[PDB]
Amino acid sequence: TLKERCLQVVRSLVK
Amino acid sequence: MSQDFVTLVSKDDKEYEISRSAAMISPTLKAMIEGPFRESKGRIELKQFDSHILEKAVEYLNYNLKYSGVSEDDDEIPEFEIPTEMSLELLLAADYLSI
Repeated sequence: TLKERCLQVVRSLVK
Repeated sequence: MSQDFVTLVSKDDKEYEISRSAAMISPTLKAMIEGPFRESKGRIELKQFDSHILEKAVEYLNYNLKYSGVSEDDDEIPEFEIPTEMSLELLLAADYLSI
């Protein structure tokens, strides 16, 4: 959950 | 009466006190209190991760408790925003927390 949110944010930032 | 609270601690001993009820959502807390119990007796000193980060990481656990108590998904449960700045370190805190 928290990991998924964090990962999504990181992915969005990198993208 | 197993404490009723565990202590997730940030940087220079900035102690966030997390209710047992939330604590148990982390199997990692549940393990730590039982394994190296001479040491991690409801204490997790991430004495390097910053309070504002740790705050969000533990707030997720509280949020999870609230969500669970709610049961029916959402009864004024807000969007769990995570600013980019947080994510960087919050990743590690979240990993240590390991729901």
